[PDB]
Amino acid sequence: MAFAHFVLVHGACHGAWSWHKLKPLLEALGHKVTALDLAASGVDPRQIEEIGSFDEYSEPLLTFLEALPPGEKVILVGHSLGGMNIAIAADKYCEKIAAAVFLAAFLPDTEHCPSYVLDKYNEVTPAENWLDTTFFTYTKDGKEITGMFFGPKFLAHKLYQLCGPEEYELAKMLVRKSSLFMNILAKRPFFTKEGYGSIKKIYVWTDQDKGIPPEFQLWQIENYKPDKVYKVEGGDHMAMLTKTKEIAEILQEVADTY
Ligand code: PRO
Repeated sequence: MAFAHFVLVHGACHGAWSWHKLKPLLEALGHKVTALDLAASGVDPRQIEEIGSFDEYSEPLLTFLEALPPGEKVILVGHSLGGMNIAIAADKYCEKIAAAVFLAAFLPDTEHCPSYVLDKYNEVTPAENWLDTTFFTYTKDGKEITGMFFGPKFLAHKLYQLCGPEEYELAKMLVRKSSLFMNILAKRPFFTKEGYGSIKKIYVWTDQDKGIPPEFQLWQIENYKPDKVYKVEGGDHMAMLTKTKEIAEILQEVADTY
């Protein structure tokens, strides 16, 4: 077995706490694991209204990677919206990335604008699917930004539907306001082929994700073919909680390969 340094990156409205089952298992196998709160997430002291762009939302990840000592590489693991953050990170620090794992995540490309897969996602996602999610607007650095805050039924039905009530309760207690920064992402420079396009990419898709359905995950793969693909059967959106052991086995193979 090869020793790797995994950096686990949560998705919208969530935090490092999402990784609380997987991180100890990876460490027991002997790896180094970092689980970050993105800006205004988890117990990060900022609120979403102070965040003016996806790059600021990603600041803890970029800051962590800037402090990596020379020669150290990491394996990024991003879940859901976290796939966007690891694109931003790879484009500034690709020399520090052994590989990027996309766990039922958004997988942007270099050909179209960074918000491309988020645009496609919204065109194929019925608006009814958001249930009691609350949407809101704020202004930052002169820009109007639309945020969202997952509600209890959305969480129950779309993200946690295969989780026990003890994990679901943690979500009701801990989810915070977030944003996709979609109009900010529309005016952003594309992801570069030299940076983000260079790093090796693994996609792990889930067969019961009712937040990002498998057909959309598969479309993303077709749109931007990654170096390796894995399938986790029986994983809901929160597959690091319902299929923890499966994912750890996959990440061991990745670390053994890259
Ligand atoms: O990042 C996440 O977890 C959210 C869930 C639905 C769409 N993306």
